[PDB]
Amino acid sequence: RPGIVAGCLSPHPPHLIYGENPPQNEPRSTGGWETLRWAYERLRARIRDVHKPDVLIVHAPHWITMVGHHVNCVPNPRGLSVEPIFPHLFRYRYDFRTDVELGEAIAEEASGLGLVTRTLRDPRVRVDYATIGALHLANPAWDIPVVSLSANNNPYFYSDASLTEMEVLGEATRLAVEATGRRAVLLASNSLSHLHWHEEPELPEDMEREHPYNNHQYRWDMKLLEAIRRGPTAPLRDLIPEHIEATASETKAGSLTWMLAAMGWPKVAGDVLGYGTIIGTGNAIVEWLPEG
Amino acid sequence: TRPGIVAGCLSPHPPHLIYGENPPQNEPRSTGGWETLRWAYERLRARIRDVHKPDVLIVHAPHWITMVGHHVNCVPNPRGLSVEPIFPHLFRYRYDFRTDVELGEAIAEEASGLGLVTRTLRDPRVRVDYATIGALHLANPAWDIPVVSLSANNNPYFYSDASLTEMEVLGEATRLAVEATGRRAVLLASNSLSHLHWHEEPELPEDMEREHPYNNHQYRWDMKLLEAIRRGPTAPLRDLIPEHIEATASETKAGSLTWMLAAMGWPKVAGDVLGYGTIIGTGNAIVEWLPE
Amino acid sequence: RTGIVAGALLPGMPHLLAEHPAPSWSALAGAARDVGARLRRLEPDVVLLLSTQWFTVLGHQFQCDPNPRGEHVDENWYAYDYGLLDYDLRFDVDFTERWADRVQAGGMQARRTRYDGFPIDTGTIVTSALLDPDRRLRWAQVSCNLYADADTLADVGRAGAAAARDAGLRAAVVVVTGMSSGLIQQWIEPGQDRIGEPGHDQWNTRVLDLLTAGKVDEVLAVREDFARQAQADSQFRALAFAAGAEATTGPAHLHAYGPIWGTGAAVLSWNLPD
Amino acid sequence: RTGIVAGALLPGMPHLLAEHPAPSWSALAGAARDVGARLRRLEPDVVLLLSTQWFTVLGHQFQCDPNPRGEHVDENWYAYDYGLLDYDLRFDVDFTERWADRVQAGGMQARRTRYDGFPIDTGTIVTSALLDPDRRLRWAQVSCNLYADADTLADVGRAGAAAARDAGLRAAVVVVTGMSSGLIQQWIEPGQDRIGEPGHDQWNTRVLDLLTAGKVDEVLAVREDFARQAQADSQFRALAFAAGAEATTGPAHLHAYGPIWGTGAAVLSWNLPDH
Ligand SMILES: [Fe+2]
Ligand SMILES: [Fe+2]
Repeated sequence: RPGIVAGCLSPHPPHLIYGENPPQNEPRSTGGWETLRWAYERLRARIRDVHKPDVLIVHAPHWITMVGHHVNCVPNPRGLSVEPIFPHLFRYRYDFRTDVELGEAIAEEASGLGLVTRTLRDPRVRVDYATIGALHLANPAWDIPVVSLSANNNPYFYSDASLTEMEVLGEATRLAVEATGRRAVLLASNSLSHLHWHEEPELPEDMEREHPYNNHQYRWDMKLLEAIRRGPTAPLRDLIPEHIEATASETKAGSLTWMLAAMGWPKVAGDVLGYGTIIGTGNAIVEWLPEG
Repeated sequence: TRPGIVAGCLSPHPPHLIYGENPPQNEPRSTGGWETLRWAYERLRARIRDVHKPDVLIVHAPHWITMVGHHVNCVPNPRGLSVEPIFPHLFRYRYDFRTDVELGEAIAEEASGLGLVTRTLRDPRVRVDYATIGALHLANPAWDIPVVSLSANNNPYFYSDASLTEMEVLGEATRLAVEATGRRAVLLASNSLSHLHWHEEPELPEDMEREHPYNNHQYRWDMKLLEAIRRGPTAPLRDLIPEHIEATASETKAGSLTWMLAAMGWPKVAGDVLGYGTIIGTGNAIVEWLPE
Repeated sequence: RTGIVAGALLPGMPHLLAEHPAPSWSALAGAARDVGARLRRLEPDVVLLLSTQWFTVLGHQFQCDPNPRGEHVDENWYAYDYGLLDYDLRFDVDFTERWADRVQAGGMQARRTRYDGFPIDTGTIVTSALLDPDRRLRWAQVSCNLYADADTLADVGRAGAAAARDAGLRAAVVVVTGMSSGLIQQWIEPGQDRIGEPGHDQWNTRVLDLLTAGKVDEVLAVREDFARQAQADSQFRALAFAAGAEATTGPAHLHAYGPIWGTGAAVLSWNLPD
Repeated sequence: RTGIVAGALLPGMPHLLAEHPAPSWSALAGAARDVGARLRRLEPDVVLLLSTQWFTVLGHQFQCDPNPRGEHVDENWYAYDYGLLDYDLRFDVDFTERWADRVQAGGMQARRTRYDGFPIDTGTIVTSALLDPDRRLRWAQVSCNLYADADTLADVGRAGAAAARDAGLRAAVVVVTGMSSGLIQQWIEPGQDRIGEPGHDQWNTRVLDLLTAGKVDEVLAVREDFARQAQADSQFRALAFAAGAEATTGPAHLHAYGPIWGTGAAVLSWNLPDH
């Protein structure tokens, strides 16, 4: 049985944490995005009651490392994570434990496979808001060790991440998980269609103002999701770039590809726990399990 | 105990859900739409098919508005063409299903015994209403489970809130019949929630950019009802359903939800909200309740 | 004279066709046949029609099937002889298109309806049988939108009257509506029929007195009170439609009034003599 | 004179503060310090600021914390001595209010930003260290919106220059941006830096030749080409902002140009003589 027991598409828009009003988040809402939050409650129980992992490995797009792929090996990251674009929605006080041994193994395997890598050991570096948001939504108790991976990209000229390098990083992640005997759940924290409102509604959680950016983005999200819920993951290898080209999907960050590659492109369907929009962007919560 | 009614479901019937699925029985054809609600119904279909495995589906829907009491369709093999008069471009459904006549006769007998004005419909020339057809298609598109269709006591000329007390009596009558006849039944209460909708149809009906809550007030009230469904027992819903009707013009004013919960004995259980979404602005929730 | 030249209001419940009717059902039925003969004597090119029992909540739907026909079994009265209803209706679909275009030009959603198996409402079937047994009238029918304001239906009627004048047609308006809707929620015998609730009979005669006195406006002014207190069929928006179509001019002739299974029912005509 | 009276453009990567810098980093850093001395000699009441590393995608955010200060360890260069940066910045939040108001009056969503723990971008910290070691300057900073059109950022620039004039201020404009963004995907040593990709160096020099000749509207006409082919920092919309703010008038003085870890980097000034 593979050490990676599940892989999840786990989007991180700050609106989802804002709407939950957790103790760690300073701003307070009147709710919002309930169906997506309820879908996450379903994922939380799956992680807690079924998968029972030794570690959560998360790849997210906003810790943009311009040189290679970095691994956070800080034993006990702590700090205040303020979302710069939505500081009124997300000011999160975080505190969690890193599976340092696994993170070091991931960095070692990735470099062995030809990727430029670095291990972060400076506790003064603030964890990015997307990593924090994804981990909160997957496990708000923070009682599972974590390995946070950076997203290789260019912060001065953002582009489609190298999906090939992400497949390599995924293999590196699988090798490290197997070599260290860990039981892991992966969190690929990408939204889907990523065109959004240019103006925020007066009340952020005014759900009348929440809907697809346009039907083109919606139908493309549906095409991807239909392939996910039906056939194997191998065809997604080509559908993902196609969906990126048509919708500017946040999956261009490569986290979805990284996770699917880590799972070995299993011949299985994904369980779409929920889909909805956040300021017009498509957001899907999906769980993939190994073959069998 | 192990009641005869093994599950009760809130199963809304807007023709858009059938339209978006493009089933063979439906003449008009869509390009998709309302996917998340349809996917939720797929989950409910599997729950009925693979878990509940009932002997009969008992459905109560609002649009067969019978102006004298409560009617039970006891036609052995209802067949015909069901055209939604307001959305004929979306729903023209060729139906053919089998009725549990004995159970229907017992339900009517128990209902009259409890003091309700009743009648058994035996004329096969009468057309089954589009909401009953929609609900049943969405709950089981194979039509391979016997059915008992119940009518909705209301005034077709001055529509009003159905006497919810009368519907509780009909629920007990339904419970008594299922137990007396040894049937294992799944109940389908086919009501939407908040029922204010667009005055104008978008040029493309399934243009999901135009699909969103009528307003945040309607949405918040749906959320209030659903959150109560997700936590506490069902008996308090007896008091919350009328308040939510007054605030949103909910289709639950037809009384189908009350009928089903009463038929289940107001079980001290939470409801599983398989999905929530809007259809031309109205609130629509697919929910499953199980015996204690 | 072109345009809307006559008007009539009649009930639409199938009890009017009962083989064993209560005295009130028979009187109303005979009153309807009376209006029919007067209407066909008028030789209208087209009859604009609104029946409360073909309702909608989305835009305004127009019957564009030129010849719906078949047999219909009412979903409420199937057990009675008058629940079985045959119909053969001819609609002037080309005038209906002009009418729909005028409604669309007015910023309203005109929806052309032509589908096999589309349900035909009992009120229209009963009206055709009483007014036009030989199927010689040519109808133009719009739905009764219950969701939009009542004055939007008055605008639809105004558009239909304008279209008839533009097309050079000699047209009449027929509305199929009940009055008070306090239905008796019991399986009664014909002999024990009676107005269902207190105040419904007084409310009905009140508006009839005003209508017979040519005071349609004062009925429209109290229409909402009539709807709330007497549960008037579809808030009596059928009258708003007829008034908008300029069909309710002058004094109304009251042909008959009585109960139908608790509801109030009346046959009225405007400018239909003999 | 009132309004915008001077302009400057400089890179913002932390390598300019390295203890053992590549020759190009020290040349760029030295040029920046020179620009800072000239800027402070002008003694502006306020310096309008845009750094590409404080980006947004929703409206236009303005720094309304009067005095952000602390230590920042850069998320990319933490492992190097120049990844640890101290900062102590003073923002004129009241002029910022006037500028934000002008932006809202123009139909745009102006968003006031005053939050404890709000992140401060490395570019702004480096610029303060190079241009204003003693923290004499008073800044007014807007985000760099990457989602809306580049011309909307020019509009925000025009609003700032107008506000400066209405307020009777002698102000300057500073934009923190790189040129080509061809980053070397390797852990290089300071002696082996270089422009990172083919054609980037020629593109930067082409743009720099046009600016030194006062041909700014012609760099703006080719901006989208520069962005596509040389991966210019944030599509070089920092220049659109500066031009909108009436800061890039006359010939540009090129103080230095060179690579930083593959990217193109230049220090430029407008109307900043030595006297
Ligand atoms: Fe994101
Ligand atoms: Fe309905």
